[PDB]
Amino acid sequence: AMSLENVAFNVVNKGHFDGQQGEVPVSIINNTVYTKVDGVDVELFENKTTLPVNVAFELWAKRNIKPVPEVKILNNLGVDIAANTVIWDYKRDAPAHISTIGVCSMTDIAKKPTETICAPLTVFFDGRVDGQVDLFRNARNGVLITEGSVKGLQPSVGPKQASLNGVTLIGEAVKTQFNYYKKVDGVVQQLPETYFTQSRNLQEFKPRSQMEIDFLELAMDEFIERYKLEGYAFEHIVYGDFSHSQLGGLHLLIGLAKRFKESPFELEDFIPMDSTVKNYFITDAQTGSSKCVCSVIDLLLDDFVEIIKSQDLSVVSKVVKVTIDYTEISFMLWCKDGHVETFYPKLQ
Amino acid sequence: AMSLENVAFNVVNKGHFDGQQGEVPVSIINNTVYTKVDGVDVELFENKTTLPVNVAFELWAKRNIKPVPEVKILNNLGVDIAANTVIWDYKRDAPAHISTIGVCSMTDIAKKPTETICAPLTVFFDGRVDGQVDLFRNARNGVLITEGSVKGLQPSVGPKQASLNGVTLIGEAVKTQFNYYKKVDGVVQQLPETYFTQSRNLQEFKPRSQMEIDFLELAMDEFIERYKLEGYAFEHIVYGDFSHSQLGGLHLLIGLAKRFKESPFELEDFIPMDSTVKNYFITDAQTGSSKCVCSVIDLLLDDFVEIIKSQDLSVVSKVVKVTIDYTEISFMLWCKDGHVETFYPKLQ
Amino acid sequence: AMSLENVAFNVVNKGHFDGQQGEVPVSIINNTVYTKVDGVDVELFENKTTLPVNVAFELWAKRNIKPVPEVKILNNLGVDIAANTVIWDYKRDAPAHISTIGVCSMTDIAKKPTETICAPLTVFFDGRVDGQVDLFRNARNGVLITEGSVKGLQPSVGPKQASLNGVTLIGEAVKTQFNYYKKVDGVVQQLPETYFTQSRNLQEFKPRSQMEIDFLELAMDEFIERYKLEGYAFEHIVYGDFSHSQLGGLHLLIGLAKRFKESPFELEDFIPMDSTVKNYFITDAQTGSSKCVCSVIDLLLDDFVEIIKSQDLSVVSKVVKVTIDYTEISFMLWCKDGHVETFYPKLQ
Amino acid sequence: AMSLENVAFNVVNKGHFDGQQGEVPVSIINNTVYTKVDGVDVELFENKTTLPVNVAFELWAKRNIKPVPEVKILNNLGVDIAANTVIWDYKRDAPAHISTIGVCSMTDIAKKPTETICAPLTVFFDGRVDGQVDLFRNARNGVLITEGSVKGLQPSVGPKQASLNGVTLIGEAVKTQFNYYKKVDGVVQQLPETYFTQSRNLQEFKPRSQMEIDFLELAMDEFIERYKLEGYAFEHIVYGDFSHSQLGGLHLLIGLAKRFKESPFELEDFIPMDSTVKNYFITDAQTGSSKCVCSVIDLLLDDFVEIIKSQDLSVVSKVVKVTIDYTEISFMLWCKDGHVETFYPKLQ
Amino acid sequence: AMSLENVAFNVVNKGHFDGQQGEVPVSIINNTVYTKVDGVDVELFENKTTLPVNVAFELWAKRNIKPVPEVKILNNLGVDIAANTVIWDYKRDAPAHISTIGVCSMTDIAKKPTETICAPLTVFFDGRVDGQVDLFRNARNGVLITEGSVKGLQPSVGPKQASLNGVTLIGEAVKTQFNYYKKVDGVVQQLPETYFTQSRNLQEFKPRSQMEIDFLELAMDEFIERYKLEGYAFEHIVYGDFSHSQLGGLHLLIGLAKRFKESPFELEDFIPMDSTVKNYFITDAQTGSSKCVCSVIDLLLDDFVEIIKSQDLSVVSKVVKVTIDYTEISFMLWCKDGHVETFYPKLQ
Ligand SMILES: CC(C)Sc1ccccc1NC(N)=O
Ligand SMILES: CC(C)Sc1ccccc1NC(N)=O
Repeated sequence: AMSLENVAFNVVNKGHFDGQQGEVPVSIINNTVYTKVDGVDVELFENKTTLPVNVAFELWAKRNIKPVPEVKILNNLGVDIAANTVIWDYKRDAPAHISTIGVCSMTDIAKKPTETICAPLTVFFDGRVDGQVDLFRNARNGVLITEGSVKGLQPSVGPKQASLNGVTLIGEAVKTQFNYYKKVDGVVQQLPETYFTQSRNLQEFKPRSQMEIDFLELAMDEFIERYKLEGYAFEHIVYGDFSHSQLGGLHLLIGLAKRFKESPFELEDFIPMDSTVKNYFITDAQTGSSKCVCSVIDLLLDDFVEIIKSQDLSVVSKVVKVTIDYTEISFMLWCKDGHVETFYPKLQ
Repeated sequence: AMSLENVAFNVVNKGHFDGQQGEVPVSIINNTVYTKVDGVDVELFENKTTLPVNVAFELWAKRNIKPVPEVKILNNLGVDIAANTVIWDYKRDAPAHISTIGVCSMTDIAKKPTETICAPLTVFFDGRVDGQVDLFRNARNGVLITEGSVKGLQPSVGPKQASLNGVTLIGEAVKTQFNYYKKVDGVVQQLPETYFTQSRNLQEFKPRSQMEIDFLELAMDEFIERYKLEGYAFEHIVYGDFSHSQLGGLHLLIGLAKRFKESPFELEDFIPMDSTVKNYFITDAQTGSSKCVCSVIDLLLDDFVEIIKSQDLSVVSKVVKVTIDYTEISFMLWCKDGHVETFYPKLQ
Repeated sequence: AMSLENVAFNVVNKGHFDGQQGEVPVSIINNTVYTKVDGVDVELFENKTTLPVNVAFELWAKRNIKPVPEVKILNNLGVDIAANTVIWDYKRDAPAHISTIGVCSMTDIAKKPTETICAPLTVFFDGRVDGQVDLFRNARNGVLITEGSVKGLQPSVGPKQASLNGVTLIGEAVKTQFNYYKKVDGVVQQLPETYFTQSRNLQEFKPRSQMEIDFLELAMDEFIERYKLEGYAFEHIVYGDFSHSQLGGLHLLIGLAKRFKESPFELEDFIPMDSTVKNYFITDAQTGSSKCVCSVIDLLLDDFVEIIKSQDLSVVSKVVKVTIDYTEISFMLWCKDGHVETFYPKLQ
Repeated sequence: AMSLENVAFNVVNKGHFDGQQGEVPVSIINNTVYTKVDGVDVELFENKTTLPVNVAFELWAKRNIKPVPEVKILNNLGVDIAANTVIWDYKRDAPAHISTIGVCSMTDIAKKPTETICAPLTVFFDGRVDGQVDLFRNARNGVLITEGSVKGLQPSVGPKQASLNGVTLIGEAVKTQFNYYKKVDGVVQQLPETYFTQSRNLQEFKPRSQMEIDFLELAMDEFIERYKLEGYAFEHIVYGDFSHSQLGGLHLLIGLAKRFKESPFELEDFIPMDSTVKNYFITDAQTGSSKCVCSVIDLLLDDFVEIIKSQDLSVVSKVVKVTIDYTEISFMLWCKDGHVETFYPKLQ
Repeated sequence: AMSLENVAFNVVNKGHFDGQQGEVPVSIINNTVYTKVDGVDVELFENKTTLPVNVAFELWAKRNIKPVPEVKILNNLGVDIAANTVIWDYKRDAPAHISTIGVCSMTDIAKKPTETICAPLTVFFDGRVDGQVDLFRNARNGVLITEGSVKGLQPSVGPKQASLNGVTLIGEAVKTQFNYYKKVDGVVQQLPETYFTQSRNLQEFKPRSQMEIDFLELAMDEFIERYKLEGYAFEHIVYGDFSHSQLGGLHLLIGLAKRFKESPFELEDFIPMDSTVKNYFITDAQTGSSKCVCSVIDLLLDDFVEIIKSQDLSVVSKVVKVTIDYTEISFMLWCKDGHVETFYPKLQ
C-alpha cells in the first residue's frame, strides 16, 4: 500500500523509506515536497530530476543506504537498472538509472529481475541481499557485487572505496571493497585487469603513497630528480604550465591539489556527472591562464608514473589505451626525440 | 488512511472520492495530476486553485455530489466553512471555503464541527446528512438546510434551484428547494423576506412566467403597453439602449437574453465568481455600443416589475435597498418629473 | 540534422514536420513554444504532455497526418510503439505511445523496427508506407494495417472509420477502412470476430441504419413495439430513467443523443482517454437525475439489439463477454422472470 | 497605501520595509522578484515559501530586524502568530507563522491583536514596542518578551542568545536575554524551570565552560577521569562509537564538534526546521559508521553532566523528562548493573 | 544554422559555444537544459535570467571567454550593448546587457553594430577582435578597449584587473589592463582622471601596499599614529564602531576584512549586482551591532587616505565628489572643530 503520505511518514520518522506504516500530511508545490510542522510548511525534498516531483521523492526515499559502487563504476560496467533498489546519484541529485525493478509503481518496468523485460538489460545485483547471487546466475545480463567468494565465479577485486549516502569512503566499520562479476548474453564475462581512480576532492586532497607525499611536499625539480622522471613532461602534464593564455597540461588531480594550496582557480564542470575522466573549463586565478576542456583524472601518482614509464616514446603521436575503472581510457601520447611532450586523457 | 494514490484510485474507479480502498500510480507535473493507463499518462485533474495541487485534487475528489445551495447563497448567509463536506465552486474551479472540517488533513481545522475552533465560524449544516440538524442545534454559529420541517424551528423557504455538480437546476428527480435556518451566537435568526435570483444562462434562457414569455415574444412597445410599464424606463433598463457609444441600461438577464437571439455580444466577466449581482464589460457586436461595468441581475421579470413599481419616483437620485438571496442589494434609482430614467444594481 | 529551430521552421512553413531545411527563432517559456513574427511572440505549441516541452513539440510536429487507426483500436490490439511515425492521441493531447522508432532522438529506442529492442514489442506497421508490409513479415511482434490484400495473409476487416488529424471519419476522398494483421512471437494471429464501436459525437450524432433513424424519430413505446423489444429493458438501458436521484441506465450513445435533442446534460469525462467503453459522471440538467459512473458505448443500435437478443435471460446476474474493437468487453446482465432488468458494460 | 512597488522601493533604498513612500518597477517571474537596474533585471527576492511570491516578498521585507527569540523557543512556548511584526525563520527561508496581525493584507487575520479572532491564538508580544505589554495583559493567549520588569508579572529569564537577522548571538551592543511571560485562557501561566540549548554550529563551535574546553582539548579517558564520569557511558553518548556499521551514541553537539576536528561527516537534516532536539541522518566519512535517526542536542557539557548525574541508575530502561527551551524533552535512559549504557533524546 | 542542439553540442564538446558543427539531444524542463548521458539526464544549464531558458542558454554558451572589463566599469561608462559578443554577468548569472548584436536571433537588434539601430546606443568594442577599432571610429556611441595605442586616440589607462570567466584577476599570462575610449554623439569624449576599486573579496582579502599590510597587522591606535591619521575618524569610518545597536562607519572593505579575521558577520547584498559602491545590510555576530544600509567601497587604503586628507575640514556637512571607476561617487563629509566625524559614500 505505497503512497505519497506513507513515503513522507517514513522520511519524517525514519530518515528514509523503511517500510513503516503511517501517513503525514504533504503539500506539493512546484517541484518541492512539504510537510506541516508547528503549523508551517517544512521542505522534505526538492526535485532536481526530470521525473515528476512525487515520483522522484519516492525513489530518493527508497535510495540504497548501504555502501554502493560509485556511479562511474556502474556506468563503466554497463549497468542499466538495479534489482529492487535505487542507486542514488548524489552528484546529479537524481536516480543513477532511468527505470526501477520492484521499487516504485511509476518507474517500475518489472517487480522482479526474472521478468523477460530485464533479460536484455544489465541488472545490478547485490550479493549482500538474500537471493541476489542466484538472480545474477539466472539473469541474461548483469553486474554483481559481493563481499566474498561465490562458488565457481572468478572474481574481480573492485576499488577500495564505495559511496555511502553520497560520501565516497574506504570503509573501516563497513566493507566498501567488493568482488565484481559481469554477464553479457548469459555468459559470465571476464573483467579486465584495471587501475582505479582514487575519487579524491581538490579541497580535501590526501596523499595515499610516499610518492604522493613527496609530490605535495617537494619542489618540482627535486621531485622529478628523486623519482627519475626527467624527459617524462611532468612539468607540463602534472604540475601544469600557467605561463601562456592557454593553460598547459594539468591532467592529474594531485597536480591541481598542489596548485590549489598556493593559488585558487575556477573549475567549470560543464557535464556534471561522475566519470573516470572529468572535463573542466579551468581558469587559474593567479595568472589568468585558462583552458576550455582540461581533462582531469584522479590516479594515484605511482599508478600514473607506471603508465607513462611503460610507454614506447619513439613515435610523434599515438593513442595509448589504459583500463581504468573497468573502462578503456584512450590517452594521447606526444613525443619528440625520445622524450614526452604531452600525455593526456584523449578528448573524444 | 488517506493518500494521494487512494484519492486517485477513487476518482478513477468511482468518479469521485467514495471511501473505497485501493491505490493507482500518480504523477504530479506542475499543477496537474496524471495516472498511468495503457502505459501512458492520463490527466485526472488540473489545479486552477491557489492551494497545492495534491491538496486541491483531494478537496475536488471530496466535493459534495448532492444538490447543494449555490455559492452566492452560502456567501450571502455568511457561511465560513462546511461540516464534513466540500462545497465546490464550479465558477471559480476551487473550493467555496478556505478550510474544511473532517475532510482533508491539510485543510482541516477540526474533525467535527463541535470543536471550539468552529464555534465563532458560521458552519454550513445539511439536514439530509444524519445528525447535522442536531449538530446545528448545539452550534453557536451556522446555517442549516433541510428538505422538510424541523421541530421548533420556523423555516425560511429558499430558492427553487440548487447546484448539482455545477449544474444549477430546479430538481424534478431530486429536491433542490431547501428550508434555511441561521444561528448567530446561539440565537436562531429570523431570516429576512427576500427575492431570489433565477440563476439562468444567457445561451439557454427559459421564461418562468407569462410576463417573461410576453417579454421574449412581444415587441418592446406592445409589452410595455400590455403591462402598463410606461414611464418606468424599461426601454433603457431592460431592453437596453445601443444607440450611443456607451451602452445604456441592460441590467436584467432577460433583456440580455432577448438581445442575444437577434445579435451576439461579448460579456467580460472580470471578477469571475458567483454573486447576486454580476458585473460585465459588455461590447454589443451589432452596434459597437459598450460599457465597462454593466451590472446584471437575474430577477424574474415579475419580481423586477414589483420592485420598480414599489418605489417613490419623486427624487432625482437615491439608493433603493432590496433583499435578494438574503443579502441587501443597493440599487440606484434616477428619476425626472415623476418618471424613471434609470434603476440599476449600484456599482460600489 | 534535427533541431528545435528546424522543427519550428517546418511547423511555421509546412503546417507540420516535412523534412524541410531551415530555422526560425524560438522561445521556450514554461510549457509553451513561441516564435517571433512581426517583432512579437506567437504561440506554436502548448505542451499538455508529461514529456519535456521541446520533445513533445517535436513528436507533435512529427505526427502522422494520414488517416490512422483510432488509439482505442491500437490499444486493444496491444500496440506498444509505431514504426517510424508518431500516432498522436488528440483526446489526450499527447503521443499515443511512450517511445518512438526513427522519429526523435530523445524518445527513440531504435532507428529501424528491425533492431533487437523492438522484437518483444508489438510494433505498429502501415502497409501504405513502402517496405512496412515486409518489415511486419520479419517482425516477431506487430500489428499491420493495409488498404488492400497481402499475399498469404488472411485479413481482418477493421472499422469503417479512422482518425485524420484528430477527426474520426469514414473516408470518402481517402481510405479509412483497413485490413488488420497481428503477429505474436513470429506467428500470424487469427484476429477474433468483433463488433466495432461507431465513434460518434453526441453534438453531431448521425444514425447509420433504419433502426437508428427509427430510434431517433419514433416515440419510445412505438420504437420498442416496431422492433419487438418488449422485455429487453430498452426503457432503462437505452432511453434512460431520469425519474429517481440516480440516473437509470443510459449506456448507449444513441440514447444520450436522443436525450440531448430535448434537454442538455453534463458528462464528466474523469478518465480522458480513447476507449471502447467510456465512463462518465452524468448530471441531467432537466431533472437533476445523476450517476457517478455511467458506462457508455457507441454501438450501432442493430449490433446492440443483436447482442442483447442473443443472451440467455434465465439467471439473476452474470457476466456477458462480447468482442468489441478486438477486445473482450465484459457486460453485466441482470434478469428477472425471463426479462432483462439491466445490461451494461461492467464497471471493474 | 501598501503595494508591491512600494515594498520593492523600501527594499532597494532602505534594505527592508521601512514605511517610506515611493515605487520601483518590479518583474515577477515564477517565484522571483526582480527590479530593473542599469537596464537589466536584478533579483530582489526568491520565494522559498508556500505563499504566493509577492505575498512572501512583502512578509520578508516586513521581517523583524531586532534581536528576536529563536523560532524553536517560540514554537516550544506555543506561539501561533506575532503582534504587528513578522518573525522570519531564516532556517526555513519563510515566515515562522502562517498568519499575520497588522502586517500584510493577504495574510492578516486582524489589524490589531485585540480582535476576537486572536483571542484563542497565542500571540507573540514585544515589550520593546509601545503598548504591547498592555496588549498582552488584555490578550486571552500570548507570549511576551521584555527587557525588564513588568509590575506584578513573575518573569522567566530566557536564553542569553537571540536571533538578529538570522544570526544567533549573545548581544553586547543589543539586549538578547529577555524576560518571558505566557498566558493560557486569560491566566498567566508559570513558566517552568528550564535548561537552554546553546545554539552552536558544528563548523564554528566554541566552548563556553572549563569542562567544555577540557572535553575538546583532553583525550577521552583523561577527560572522563578528570570529571569523575566513569560508568556514565560518555564513550558512547558523547564521544560516539564508530566501530560498527551503526554509529553508536553521538547525541551532544560538542561530541560531533570534537569528531569534526579530526574527520568530516555528513549530517542529513531531513526535517529542516529549528528545534531543541535535531534529528540527523549521519554518515561518518572516516569509518563509514552511520545512523538514519541520530538525535542531537546542543546542551552545555556541564548541563548534560548535571542531567545524567541526577538520574537513578537502578532500572534497565525508563523515560527521563527534562525541561529544555521550555519544552519537556523525553530521554531514554538504559542502565545495567548500576552503570549507564545509553542516554538519548527519545525518538518519538 | 544556429540551433538549441548545436549550442548544447558545443557546450558538451568544447565547454562553450565554439562554432562547431553537430547536435546533441536536449531536454527542456522548466528553466533547466538537460542532455542524455549514460541513459540519464544531466544538467547543462539552469536559467537564472528573465529571458526564456533556451535563449539564456545560448547567450551563456556564447559568453566572452577572454578577460573582459568588470560589469561595474561597463555600467559606469554607459555601455548599453556589446558588438558581436555576450558580456556575462557572473554576479547576476545573466547577460550584462538586454540585447545583442550578431549573437543570437532571439536577442539581436542588429547583425553588425553599423546598423542604424545601434547609432544611439553605447556599443562595447574590443580592439583585440579584428575590425572593432574601425567600428568604434564609425560608431556614433561606444566604449572601446584595446591592449595598445590607437593612432590619434587619447587613451585612458583602465584598472589593472579584468574578469576572466567570472574570476576577477590581474593578468600574468593574459593582459587585463586595457586602454579605454568613449564616444558620445560621434564625439570622442575625454575620460576623467579616476581612482579604481580593487575588486577584492572579504574571505580572500590580500593587502596591496605597505599601508594595507600595516592596517591588517598593527593595532588601531598605532596604525593611526604611524600614518598621522589623528582627527580623520578612521576609528569610525574604517575600523567600525560596534558599541551601539547601530553599527558605526565601516565603509572600506579592508576594515571589514580586518574585523572578519577576529569575528564573523552577515552582509546582506539586497541589490545583488556589481557596483563601485556596494550597499549591505550588516549584522556583526560578536556584538549584535547592525546597520540596514552600510555603503562599502573597496579602495586601496592609500587611495582612501589621499581622498580624505585632500578635503577641507572647516564645514559641518558637504558633498565630496570623487571619480572612482569612471563614475562620480558622492561622499558625505561631516566635520566638527576641524576634525572628521564621518566620511561615507552617500546613500542616494
Ligand atoms: C430545542 C428545539 C425545541 S429548537 C431547535 C431545533 C432544531 C435546531 C435548532 C433548534 N434551536 C437552537 N437554538 O439551536
Ligand atoms: C511468407 C508469406 C507467404 S506470408 C506473410 C506475408 C506478409 C506478411 C507476413 C507474412 N507472414 C509472417 N509469418 O510474417
